[PDB]
Amino acid sequence: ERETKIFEEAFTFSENGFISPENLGCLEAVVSLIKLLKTNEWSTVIDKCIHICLIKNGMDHMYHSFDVPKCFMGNPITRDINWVMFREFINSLPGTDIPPWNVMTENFKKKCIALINSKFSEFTKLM
Repeated sequence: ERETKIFEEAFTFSENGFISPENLGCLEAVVSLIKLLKTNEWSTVIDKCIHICLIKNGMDHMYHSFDVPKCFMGNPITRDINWVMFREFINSLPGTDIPPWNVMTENFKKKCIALINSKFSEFTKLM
């Protein structure tokens, strides 16, 4: 209860709440991203914590119905990952300042941007 209330207010990313369809849309890309890349310790901590939070609020089926959204594919069957738009999504992610999730969120964002470099706002209003 205590640490989940802290983590829900740490990943609001919107105005309505942690249960709104816009926040559930923007969390979907982060859960897809975490598993969509190399299994990091910070990435799997963020994944398990979002999973615990969606179990608590009664949205576990909506967690297990996650995939990449339609605003990151080029074709439905041809699984293509629009990395430039995804980098714009991660770069425009309003990560909060409250400890201890600000440091972890910032390091998560840095290693995701760094790993997509090593391979080579409007988003939440859309989804």
